[PDB]
Amino acid sequence: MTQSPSSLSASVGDRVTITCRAVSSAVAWYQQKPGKAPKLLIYSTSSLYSGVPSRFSGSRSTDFTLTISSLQPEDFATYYCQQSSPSFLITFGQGTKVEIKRTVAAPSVFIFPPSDSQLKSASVVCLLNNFYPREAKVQWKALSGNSQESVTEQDSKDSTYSLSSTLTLSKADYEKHKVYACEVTHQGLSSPVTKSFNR
Amino acid sequence: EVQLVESGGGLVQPGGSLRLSCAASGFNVSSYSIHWVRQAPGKGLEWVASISSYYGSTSYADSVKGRFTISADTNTAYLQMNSLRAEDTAVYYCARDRVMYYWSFSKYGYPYGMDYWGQGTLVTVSSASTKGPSVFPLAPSSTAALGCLVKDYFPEPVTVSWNSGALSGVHTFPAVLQSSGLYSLSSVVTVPSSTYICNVNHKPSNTKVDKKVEPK
Amino acid sequence: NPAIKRIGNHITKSPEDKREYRGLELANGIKVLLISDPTTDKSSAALDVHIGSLSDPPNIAGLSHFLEHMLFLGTKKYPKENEYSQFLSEHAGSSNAFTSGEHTNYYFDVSHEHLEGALDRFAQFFLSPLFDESAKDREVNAVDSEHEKNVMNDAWRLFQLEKATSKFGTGNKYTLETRPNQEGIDVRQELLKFHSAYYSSNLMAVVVLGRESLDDLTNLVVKLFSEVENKNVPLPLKQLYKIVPIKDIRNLYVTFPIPDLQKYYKSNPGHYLGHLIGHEGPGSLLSELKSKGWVNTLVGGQKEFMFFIINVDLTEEGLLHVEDIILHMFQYIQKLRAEGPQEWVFQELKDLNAVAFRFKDKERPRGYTSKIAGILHYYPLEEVLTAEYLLEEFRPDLIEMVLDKLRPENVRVAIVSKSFEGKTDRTEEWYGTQYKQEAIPDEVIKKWQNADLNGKFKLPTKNEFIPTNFEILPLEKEATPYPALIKDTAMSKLWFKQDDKFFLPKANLNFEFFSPFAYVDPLHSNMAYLYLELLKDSLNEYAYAAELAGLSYDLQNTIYGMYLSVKGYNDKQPILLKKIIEKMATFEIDEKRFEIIKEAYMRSLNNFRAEQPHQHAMYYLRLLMTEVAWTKDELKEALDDVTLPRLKAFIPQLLSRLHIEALLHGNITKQAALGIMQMVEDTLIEHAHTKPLLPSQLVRYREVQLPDRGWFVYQQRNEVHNNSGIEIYYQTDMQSTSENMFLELFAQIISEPAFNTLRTKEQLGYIVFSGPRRANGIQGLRFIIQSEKPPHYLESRVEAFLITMEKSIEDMTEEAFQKHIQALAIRRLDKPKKLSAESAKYWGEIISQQYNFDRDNTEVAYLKTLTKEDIIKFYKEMLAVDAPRRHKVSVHVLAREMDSNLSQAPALPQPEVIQNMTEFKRGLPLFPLVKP
Ligand SMILES: [Zn+2]
Repeated sequence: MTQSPSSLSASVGDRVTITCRAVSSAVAWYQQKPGKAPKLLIYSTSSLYSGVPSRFSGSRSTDFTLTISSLQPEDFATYYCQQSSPSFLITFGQGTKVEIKRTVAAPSVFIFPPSDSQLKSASVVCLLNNFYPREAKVQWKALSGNSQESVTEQDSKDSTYSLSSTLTLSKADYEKHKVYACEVTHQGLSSPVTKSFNR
Repeated sequence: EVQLVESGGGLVQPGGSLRLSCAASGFNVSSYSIHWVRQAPGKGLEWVASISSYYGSTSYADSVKGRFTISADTNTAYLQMNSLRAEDTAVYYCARDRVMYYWSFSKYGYPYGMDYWGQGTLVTVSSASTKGPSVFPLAPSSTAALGCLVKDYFPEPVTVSWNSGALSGVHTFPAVLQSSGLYSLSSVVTVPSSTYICNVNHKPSNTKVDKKVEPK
Repeated sequence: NPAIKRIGNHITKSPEDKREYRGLELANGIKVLLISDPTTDKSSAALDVHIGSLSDPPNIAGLSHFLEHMLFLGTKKYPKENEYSQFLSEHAGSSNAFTSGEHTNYYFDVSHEHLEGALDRFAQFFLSPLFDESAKDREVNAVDSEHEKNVMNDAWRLFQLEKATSKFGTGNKYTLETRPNQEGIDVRQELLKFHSAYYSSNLMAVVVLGRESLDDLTNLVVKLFSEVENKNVPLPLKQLYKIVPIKDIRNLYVTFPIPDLQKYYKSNPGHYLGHLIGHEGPGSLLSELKSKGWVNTLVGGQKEFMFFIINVDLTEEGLLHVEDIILHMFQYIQKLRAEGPQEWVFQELKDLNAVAFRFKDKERPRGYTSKIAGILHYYPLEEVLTAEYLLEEFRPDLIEMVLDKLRPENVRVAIVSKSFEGKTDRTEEWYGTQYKQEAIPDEVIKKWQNADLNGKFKLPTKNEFIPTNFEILPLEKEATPYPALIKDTAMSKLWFKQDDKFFLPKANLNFEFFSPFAYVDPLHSNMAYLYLELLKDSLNEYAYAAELAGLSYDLQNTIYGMYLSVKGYNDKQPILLKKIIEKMATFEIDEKRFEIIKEAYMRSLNNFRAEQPHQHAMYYLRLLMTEVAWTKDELKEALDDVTLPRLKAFIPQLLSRLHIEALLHGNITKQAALGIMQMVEDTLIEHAHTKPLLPSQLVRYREVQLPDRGWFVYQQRNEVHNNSGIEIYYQTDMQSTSENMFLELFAQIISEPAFNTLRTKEQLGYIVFSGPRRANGIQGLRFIIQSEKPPHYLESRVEAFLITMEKSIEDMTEEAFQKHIQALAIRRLDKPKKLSAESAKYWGEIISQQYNFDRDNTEVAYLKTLTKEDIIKFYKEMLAVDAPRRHKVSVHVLAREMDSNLSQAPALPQPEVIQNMTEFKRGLPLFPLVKP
């Protein structure tokens, strides 16, 4: 039914533990790499699938728990706890995203005004260069239901994240105002930086 | 060497039809159970339906009851999709049960694994016209950050590189679905303060743009 | 190699097993197992075709059985009708075959040096059979007699009744000859068509066991079986029955259809459920049904599409409570559903099978090859040895799946009881069985579907009897090859031998308790028996765990007292033993149990009338030849004066004076043997106040000594079976080296000619037996026959045969004679292959009080010295029609209906007819007992 946590982060060589709480008094585990199909790790809640690294153990304390003791650099994926229930039914968890942990970085913020030819057919767009962790919060100025936002995958070298925010509004409503501000909250920002722009 | 193959995925106007095939090889579909599991775009693993061809049993998710049909011919399984909503757009994977002759009818379910999955087919469900994309460039704040913006394009996917792929610091974000039914994505690149040309490439439609960006 | 699809050399086996194994598959698709055993005395092979009677043509019921008979009767390469069987006979071998519903299985054994010869002959069966014209008209009679013998057997009638309600697989004269003639059908052609269609190489499995290397075996099997053709032949409710039996029996059969579970061999769900439902420990189904006074016995488990069964015997009260009995069965099953599948139970079962496999007893070659030959169609080469033992995957879903079939809605219930006699309205066609069929009322169904929890039902608990110490004690410095008497007192004689062969952590402990009061008269014999039956019934709950745990016991009354044998792993054996003897010596009888068991015994005394004619003949010859023997009838009569008081008084008296003779043999030390003996003695002294018997009170019974030149006949009628039986006994004299080897050599020489002449040629009957009879230190030559032919004719034919045999012995060459000698020699020198066979041998030496443990070597050494002359004059002295010392007795059992060229039968004298056994005995001398 549920899993814990949303995601986990840590070093290589660290010890990661995922807890999946659930009739059926057992549970199975799969490791999915972003893009590809799932991979089977553990079937009987205790024993692991064939040809799987010995560093994956299924435990139970109640709640069920997958454990990665000697986490490698290629065990950074999403983890799914599945159930099989009466009635022929299957069910998975929301997924545990195991992330690699470098120290704190700071979001290099930048804003971008709508192109001239885009109001001839408007989309304002904030940008967070690099930062760590994936936890940030960007609200647009009065606030906000018309905001879209994409994040990136961790960088191959620094392991930092780059967020992107898109505030879309019809030209009409773009001229109806004059002060557009971007407000980002994050871990290594003393004061929450508010990058306003004017017309 | 056991393995699975999915086939039939494509682009279907909503409330349409599709028939996927989980071509099996290395084992007989008759004494194994074939599951159908679809992942959304950027969301979690979701189960759709399953079939035990020995006990002739089937099982569907509450998300789709009278809009899906799972059947199999003994050496392939087939998931049949009927009237597909705009949200059924996702990637479908199909696996088999590790253990033979799993008893479908049960009171306590036993989580056996699924050892062999397919590498899925992506069915895209949206009713709009294919598009050439639209490029828009972004100016800087007068240690510099500049980039492009592809706002109206369909379907996936597009590649976007700096000066014929000549340029580190290049961050192309993941496409997001416009409330319209079209995709958008922006590509940014951080550079020193001491001209840049980027090219948008869309091959579903044959189309290639090249536009520069300039400060102020 | 083109001839082999693949070779799987490694084959998982017990680490105690020194035989070697090689699996392969031939090009034409045949799975083969090869077994090398350089110790073995006999080699063996078997072949199983995955076709049997379920594939008979709809217009010729019994065809595949018939075919099975016809394959043995001649080939292109060996056209003599019995070249095969005579070869086997002449080389210490034997052969048989059976036909089940989905299998046909042919197997033989032979002296280890002539495997290849036997095998070549065997191979011809599958290449070219003659299907001789003359063979067919006789053998349909052989088949007919096979069915005839079974006609009045209760099990066969139940078997066929269940199937008919559906082909008749056995066949008979009607279905195989009469009806096909009437309908324009050529049977030989049909046989040919069936052989050609279904006997495809792909459906075959062969296993061969021999002294030869794995390579030599490989070449034998490649050579002889590669050429078989492979023609890709595809592999092919709520009723109640009230049945009238032949014997006076009372049974309830409950059966549920299930799917074929064969493929679930890695879990064995049917065995798990059988194990649970069939349990006899505290808390169990049986335990409740028995407490309720409804049932004495219960079996549950899987029976060969398939079925799951639960069968019980019925007390008088039970017969009127069948419906409630079944209600309880459904409650117990509901209990199993409610608790769901139990991993701990599976683990125990898996462990017990694992242990049982590690220390499995070495099989008799013929059975091993036959069995494995059967199961090779179902399992990978590498797993055939272990597939039936080793559980690997726990599969609660399959167990639950099977549990879902044991529901009141697909149940079949059959009750067998004499009470329905006259109350029936249907007749089964093939056997004549009278029964009634009725729908179970939906209300009864409804009640069962709602079977509630009772709580009187609990799963069994951990089996505390599981052995865990398997150390093999080291062989003593002073070890001896035969058992030694290591304690010799007034109360008890203890023979002991530490195992120096088998090396499994097991033992056998045998005790004869002697008391004259066990057999003084019929009443006391009845009481001894009822006593022991009561004791076993009362120990049963406690003893059952032990029995699962490879510890069993046997307790029965004999003409000398009582007999106890405890066998199995010795880790826990003294504990079981101590419980047995302590309870023996302090038994308190429950009245209800007494009444129930007494009633059962009454019926079993009655059921003798339904035994086979030849069983009767053996029984009466036994009565005739022993000084003292109580008849079943006398026991029955005497049975009514057995009351509770009388038994209660009898028991302490029986135990009041005893002598004990024991053989303790296996993995145990001398100190431990003395320990066990002394434990028994002290327990008996403590609780039953036993004192020693006087040397003079150790009566053994003698055998009636028949007068020179006489012939006596004893005649009786069998009221049930429509066949006759005869037994003819030529008593010779007391045992000693030479008389024994004369008789044995003669029996060996005449052994196969008699089968081939009296059965195969002359077709006197299905049962034709000959050999030494040994009793009470005396011996002689016997013939046993069961037939459609009248007894006086059987007599004349046996006598003519005996003369043919004398002539034949005169005419034979020195070398053939030495072949018979060498063959008898090998037969006599055959080493026992497992513990309990050696124990049986020693026990035989002990109970007769001849104690000739090295008899086999003395007698074989002496055997090799003998010539034709000797045997000719022995025969002339003791056996010939005009022999000065002929002593002939005959038992004639007339068929119910029966009234009271061929080589030349001699004129016989008028026999003296025995009118009354007691007069006969009183009027003749008695032999000595044999000196120790
Ligand atoms: Zn037969």
